[PDB]
Amino acid sequence: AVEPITIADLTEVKLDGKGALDQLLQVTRLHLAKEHDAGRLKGQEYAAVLTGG
Amino acid sequence: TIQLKQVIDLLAEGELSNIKYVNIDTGALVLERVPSLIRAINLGVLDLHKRFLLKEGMLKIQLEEGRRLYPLRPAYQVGQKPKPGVPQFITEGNKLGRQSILKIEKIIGDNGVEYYLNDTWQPLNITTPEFDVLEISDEFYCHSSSKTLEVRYRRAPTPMKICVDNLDSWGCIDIDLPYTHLQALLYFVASRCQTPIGFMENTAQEGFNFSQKYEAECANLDAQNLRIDPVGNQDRFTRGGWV
Repeated sequence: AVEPITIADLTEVKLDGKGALDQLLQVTRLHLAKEHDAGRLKGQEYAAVLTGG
Repeated sequence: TIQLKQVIDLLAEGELSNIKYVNIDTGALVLERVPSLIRAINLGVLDLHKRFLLKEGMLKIQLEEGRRLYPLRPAYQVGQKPKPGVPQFITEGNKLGRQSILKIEKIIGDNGVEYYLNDTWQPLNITTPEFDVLEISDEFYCHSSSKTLEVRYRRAPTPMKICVDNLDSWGCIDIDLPYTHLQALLYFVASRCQTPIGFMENTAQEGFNFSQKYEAECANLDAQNLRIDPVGNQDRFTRGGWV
């Protein structure tokens, strides 16, 4: 009953992977994308927030 | 000199998009604070009519000997409501409203003569004691030879009456302005609405910025000379002597 948690479990290198880091980044991207689609973000705060986070 | 209210609101969407007046946060669509928007727009129109002429009107007063004060109010004007205590002596001219007389400018008799306004000690002087009333001295009756008067004055339009049933359309209302002063009116309204909102460094200055842009636009209109401007060329050669 010992499943070894590995780097693949944390994150595989692909952008669309299923790693925890990957999916957290994806949900952050979705929230920012909706914010930009509404008239509330320019295309530069989008990058600033992500890089900070 | 008219504009559909619809176009005005659609454009003011592009500058009130930050705030409550016109937008749900989701699916930005106009709310129903349209009454307050209209009440602001009317004030803006009045201010523009103050700054530039854009209009002028005319009356026709039928004199009555022995009278001292002639008020120009919408109860004495023909076609208005005939209040019993007053005789309706204003017999012709643009329909009078609450804000129509910004300033009386010219008084012309039936003979073509031109009387003097607030020029003390002049031969036949006419005095305005209360900015909307003509005080006519007895010497005028002594040497008048005129049975009627024609008055000209700076006008401001009478705003259309909105109604709770009229909340259906609100798009058939017509603001009374040339399109130039429309471009200016946008900045006026935006400044007034955006002033009392915001607590961040750059968001606390939008009202001030819009006021600055409004002043700049008014100056540009003055420079381009898009308003009425009479310029006088007297004769001076028919008095008999200057030739």
